Amino acid sequence: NASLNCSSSDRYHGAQCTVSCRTGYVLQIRRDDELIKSQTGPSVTVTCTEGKWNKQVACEPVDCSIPDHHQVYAASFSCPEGTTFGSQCSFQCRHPAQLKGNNSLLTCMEDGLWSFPEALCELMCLAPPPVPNADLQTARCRENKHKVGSFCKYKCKPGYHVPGSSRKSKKRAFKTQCTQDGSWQEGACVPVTCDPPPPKFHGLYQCTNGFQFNSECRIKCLGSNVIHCRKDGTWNGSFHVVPNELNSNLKLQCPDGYAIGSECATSCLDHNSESIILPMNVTVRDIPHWLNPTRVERVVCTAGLKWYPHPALIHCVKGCEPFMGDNYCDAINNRAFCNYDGGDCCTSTVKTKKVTPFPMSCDLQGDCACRDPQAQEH
Amino acid sequence: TCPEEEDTVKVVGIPGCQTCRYLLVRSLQTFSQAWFTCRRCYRGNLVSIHNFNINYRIQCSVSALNQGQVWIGGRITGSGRCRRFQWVDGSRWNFAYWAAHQPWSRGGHCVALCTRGGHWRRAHCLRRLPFICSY
Amino acid sequence: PSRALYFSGRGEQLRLRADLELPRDAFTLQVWLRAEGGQRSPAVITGLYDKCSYISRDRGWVVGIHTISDQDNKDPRYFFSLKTDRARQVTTINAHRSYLPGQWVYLAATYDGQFMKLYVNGAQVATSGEQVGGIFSPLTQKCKVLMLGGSALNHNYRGYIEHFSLWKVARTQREILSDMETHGAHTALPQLLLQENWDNVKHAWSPMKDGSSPKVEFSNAHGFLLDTSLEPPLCGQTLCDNTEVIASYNQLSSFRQPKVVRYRVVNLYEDDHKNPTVTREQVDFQHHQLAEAFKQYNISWELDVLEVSNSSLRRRLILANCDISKIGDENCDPECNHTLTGHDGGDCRHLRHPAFVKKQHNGVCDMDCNYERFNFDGGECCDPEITNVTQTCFDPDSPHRAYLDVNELKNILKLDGSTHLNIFFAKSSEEELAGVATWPWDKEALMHLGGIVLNPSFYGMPGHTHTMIHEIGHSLGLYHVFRGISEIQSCSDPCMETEPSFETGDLCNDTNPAPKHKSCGDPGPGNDTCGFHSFFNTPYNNFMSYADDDCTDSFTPNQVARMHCYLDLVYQGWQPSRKPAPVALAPQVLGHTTDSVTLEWFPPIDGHFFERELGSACHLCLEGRILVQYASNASSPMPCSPSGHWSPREAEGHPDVEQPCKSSVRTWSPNSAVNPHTVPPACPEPQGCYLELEFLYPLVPESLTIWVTFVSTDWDSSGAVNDIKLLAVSGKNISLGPQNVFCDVPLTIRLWDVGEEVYGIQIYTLDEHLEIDAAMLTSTADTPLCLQCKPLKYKVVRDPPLQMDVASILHLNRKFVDMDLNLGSVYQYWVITISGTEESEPSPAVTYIHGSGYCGDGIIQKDQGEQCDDMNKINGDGCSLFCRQEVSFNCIDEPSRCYFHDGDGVCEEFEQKTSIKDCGVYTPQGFLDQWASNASVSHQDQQCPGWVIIGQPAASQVCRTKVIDLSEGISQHAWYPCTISYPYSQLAQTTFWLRAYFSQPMVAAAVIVHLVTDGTYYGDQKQETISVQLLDTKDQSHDLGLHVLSCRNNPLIIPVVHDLS
Repeated sequence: NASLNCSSSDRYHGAQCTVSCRTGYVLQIRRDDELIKSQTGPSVTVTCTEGKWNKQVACEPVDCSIPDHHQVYAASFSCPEGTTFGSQCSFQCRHPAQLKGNNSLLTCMEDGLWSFPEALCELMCLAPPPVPNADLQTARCRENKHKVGSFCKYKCKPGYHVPGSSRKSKKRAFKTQCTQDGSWQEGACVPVTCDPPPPKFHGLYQCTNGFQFNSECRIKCLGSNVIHCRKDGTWNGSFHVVPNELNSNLKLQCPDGYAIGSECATSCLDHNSESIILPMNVTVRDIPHWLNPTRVERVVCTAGLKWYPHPALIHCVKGCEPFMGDNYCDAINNRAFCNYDGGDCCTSTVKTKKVTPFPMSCDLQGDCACRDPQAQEH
Repeated sequence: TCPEEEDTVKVVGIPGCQTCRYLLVRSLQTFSQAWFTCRRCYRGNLVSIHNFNINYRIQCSVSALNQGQVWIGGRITGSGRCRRFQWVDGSRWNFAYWAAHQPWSRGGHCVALCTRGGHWRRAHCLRRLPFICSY
Repeated sequence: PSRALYFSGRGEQLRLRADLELPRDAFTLQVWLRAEGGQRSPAVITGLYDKCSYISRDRGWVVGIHTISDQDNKDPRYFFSLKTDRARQVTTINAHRSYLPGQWVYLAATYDGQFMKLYVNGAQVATSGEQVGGIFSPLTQKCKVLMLGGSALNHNYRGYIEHFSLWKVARTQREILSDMETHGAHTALPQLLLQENWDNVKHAWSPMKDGSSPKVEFSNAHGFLLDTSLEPPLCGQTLCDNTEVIASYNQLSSFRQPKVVRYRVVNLYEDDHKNPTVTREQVDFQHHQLAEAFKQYNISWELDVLEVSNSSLRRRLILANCDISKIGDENCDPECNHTLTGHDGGDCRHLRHPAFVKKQHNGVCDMDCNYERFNFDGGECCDPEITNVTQTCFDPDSPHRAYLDVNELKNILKLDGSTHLNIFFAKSSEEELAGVATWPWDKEALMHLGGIVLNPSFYGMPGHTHTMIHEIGHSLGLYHVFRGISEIQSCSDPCMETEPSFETGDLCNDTNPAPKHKSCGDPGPGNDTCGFHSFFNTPYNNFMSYADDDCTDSFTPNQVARMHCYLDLVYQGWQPSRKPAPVALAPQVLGHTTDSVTLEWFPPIDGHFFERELGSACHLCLEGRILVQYASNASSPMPCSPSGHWSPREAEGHPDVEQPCKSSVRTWSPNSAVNPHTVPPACPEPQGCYLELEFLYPLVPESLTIWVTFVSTDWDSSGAVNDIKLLAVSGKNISLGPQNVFCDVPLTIRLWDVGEEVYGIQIYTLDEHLEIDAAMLTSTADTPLCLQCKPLKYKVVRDPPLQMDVASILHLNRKFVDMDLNLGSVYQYWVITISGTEESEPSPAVTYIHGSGYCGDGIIQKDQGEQCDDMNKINGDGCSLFCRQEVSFNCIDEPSRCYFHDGDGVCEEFEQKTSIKDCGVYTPQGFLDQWASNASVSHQDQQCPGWVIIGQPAASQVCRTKVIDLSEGISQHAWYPCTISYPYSQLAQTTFWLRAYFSQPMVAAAVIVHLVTDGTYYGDQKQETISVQLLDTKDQSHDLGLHVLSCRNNPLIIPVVHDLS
């Protein structure tokens, strides 16, 4: 696959021949265990020495890349002839795509790039799946044809909201975007909590949905313990009528004794320990770094002469060190239990604008990493 | 409660203040603990830096340590809006060699010297770090 | 006329209408644009984007301004970036220099389907061949959009667009230069898709909905046919340091006329006026010795003596080279060693114990207790009731003390240094030199803080009569002779003169390189010099060297030319003779016809376009009647003390920083006013710390530039400058938005509809390390302060006699046309400057032959020394107006079109020796080069590989020097010791070795060692040496010696001298 010309007709010790390859071929000029880079110029002049050829000159077909998804989007490629020069490949559009165009073949070319596609796989967003307790607000979003990248507005019911919403600003409508793969942004009108019942009557309650919106909580036994969550988030009423199983460091001090409804202070004997309520599937040494367990302040007696924060249920775990907010990242406090050390482990939130682990040998992308989801890196 | 003999390193030979000799101790102690320790075991306070050659020789001495910080004698004594740094031995503060955005980023009330670069960083006084003293 | 759009950064942008069909295979974008200084970082002037879908985006081509270093934002250049639909990567090509923030630039990006090229001012500055094929298919032609001045992500642009032009074919460079020369309509050609005049911006362009349309103004882009700005060299500082300006002073003897210079000697007296600092005998003897020394160099000195009777100022000790902050520093300083100093507060005295014990204070002051470690006897010695203040107080924190700095002395005296060379006297304990002499290019050279500080103990002494000549040479712009060897940063400094030249070292061709020594002869071996072991023809007898005063007796004529040129340049107020400054450059031939020729010349060397009036603002006026002034009064609030309002003496005059992206002492900072002991407060959140810069003459402004020198590298927020509020004389504050800034180029703001006069600005900052170097206000075209002044006139005199009427008329403008030329005759022209009735020195003469060629004719004539010839007379291209080619440009055609060859893709035979990037390392025809393999190093780590030495060197890597930490990007190209840092290597001495093996053992004619770092620490002035030992096959070491490392010698060549026996 080349044109060769020798300036001397006679072949003798000292003659040279210039070989230049044709279009669509890449040179690989090599020697014995010597892999040199390809010459930019087409012409290479080879001279025989001692009756032998000093180098090997070859011209491979120019390797077009295996047809990527970034070449033609939403297509599957079948190339039986390969990816060499002169080869052809076919592409078939996806199931959520329409094949429009005269020819659906891509040709590998001289320069090493696949030719311009003559068929455009056009993706059309269909009707989105329904969401419970939500109504679609846009009339053109009910159709089966929609532009890709636009937003369709779904409004939740009053009392249903996106979780993480503030009390003062309760937003009851969201939007979902038609994505590139024909799907939509996921969104569920699920509220985390209507309102929390007081701890003095916790334990015997049975609700339809737990603490969720419009959940009727009843306590099995004047008035009764039956209340209904309202639109503003409040109830129409309220509930009415020695712990030897302690932890390794747990201490309880009662200012009013063991009377009904009295509140006693809880503490851990170790200075670097905090008392929390651990779930049954959450151990002591495998608490997740994204989880924020509920810290214990007081033990308050209930109507069944028991303790809402039971002392055995109370675990004194290794508490947060006081080294928070000192422009220093620590591996112990790098969790939501210790506010990710006050956000010092992320560049965008630290005050000195540079992440510095306190030990000089810590995993910067590992244990001493930035795990704050409010940071600009995440 | 005095430190060991193997961990103490004697540094002397600075072109400025060749009479004053420093001791770097790799005993990881806090500011108050190491301050009172080298007050009660030696006859001087923590190191007060007054020029650049002392800072450069101290950085050369502590650049081999695995810990990133060493202790110097700086301490912030004041409240309000305009506080004042001062050394532990009562000498005046005339030399300041800080890092980027260091004295106006809050943080700890004590002053430490970084082993990489030699610039000073505000650090918490309860951190167990190596300390430099002199007598 | 010609109209130009003004895009601002607020979001003003356009898009092309869909009727014009965008090019697919080849295109050419030509646009005259005038950028502003402060830009958004990837600013887009013109882009071809796709709005079809958000998959495989940034396809198309975009021209704009973007920084080379993305993580630092230091070097902003014009770029052209292309990514065709068939390609998998985007290729960006950039210009060769930072963009000029106030000048018209003719950008032209062409692409012919295989090569993408960028032309800046008609000279090709970048090319690439990665992108191939057409840009997009005809099927996808509907969704392609052409945005002007912006993008989808609001990458806006601040500046002027004059002549937009889009072509469906890729023009050659000659057609680019033709369209630059001919700015007319190209719509007659069918290939021209779109050329633009902004008479009707609503015809072919539609603005965005949110972003309003940019305003159309009048431009006058092609205002000048001669570029009147001549840049100094890299080692120079002013227009006088230029080679072509100093060549006229060196050649012509009419420039070195005798000049009378007025200087003032100030002696401090008490109130009784009995005790002089200097006696009248040594004053007269120094004046006689000075007039004896400078009579043969045509400089006349007029002595004035001023008697200052202040009893408090006389009792103090004036410290020349000492600092009041160095007194408390425990490092001993030689210059601060006197009785009134206290021997640096005892720090240079060995009786001072190293411990700090604060003794009890009781009664009278003690001499042993007055030291720093005794805390100045508890302040008893500085009390005025105990003893005298002027002999006992050593505490620099006290308001009244024994010693005083000269910079504090000049503030007390406040001597008008604009008319006399003030001489000051101060004591130096080291006594090896005098005080600090202010250079002519410093901002204080005409202020009250400038002059010469001398030592009165050696004043007019038979062995010390030549120090005032040395300091006067320093104050007239002469460096030391040993500047090119001893007063350099490292061995890689560009000003290290290997050979005598006008652009290196002391900027003198006569003075040979030499180190510093006290001998009156040639020195022998020296370790201070990098590569030069010996020197010959050392100027030991020169006044500027370090020889003794009896040895120094001669001035070179080049130093005389520099002194006369700096007296003409900046020192016009000192001389009582009001003769105007000459036109320092010869007149240039712009063009010739069959019956006429046209001449245009530079402005005079004074830089003033108006007559000299003492009591007005005539020195601020430019070529037009605009007024360009700097911040006369600065005021910033003291952060700790409430309503402190400290006045920065820096950040007032003309900008005077050397490294433009480095923290400096010549700049205002928000945290520089506070003491070291107090905690510097952070700036407030809604506004920030502000600088209030007041200008001397309030006027109607049109432009405002701020030289923001240093910005914070780790800067998460968007804009460093929070806002800029112009203070009007009526009391109204006119607020501008948050302005983006760059490190290198000055921030420039164009002000619209500011009818009221503005006397100052306030610059607000949320950054505490921001440094402002200067501010500059430029007024409108007609200023009432410049209407009173009368401009200079110019008279053209020919060596053949001209006509009486032609010679009689004095030209206001700098253009001359004559029709009185014969076709075969030779004419020498010159121009004399006439202010009133008095005339100046003649300009150098231009010899012109009416038949033969010249500099700007367009034909290369090698007889006149023309390496290139283009008709531009513009220094922005590759060919100068002196018709010599510029640095790293090559001009090919007979009408010289020039291209940037230093970073080009191709390698040519004339750049094999010079360039390591385009070609390989240069090996001669009788030699072969073999590179290392399987090398072993002394120190190995995980971060440093150690096997990166195998094979070809890192030719694309640049050589770094004075670098603190080598952890940026050099670990992937070259090996340095990872485990040992420079302070730890300084503490414990160790030796590193690099053992490199070779596959085929051959003879070693030379050893090529390619380095990317000199090894010089930024705090240590010592040079670094490498020792090379050849190892045999019999395992024997042959020493090749110690060699210094320089970035100039990147492939160090070590020649092996083998004995032939």
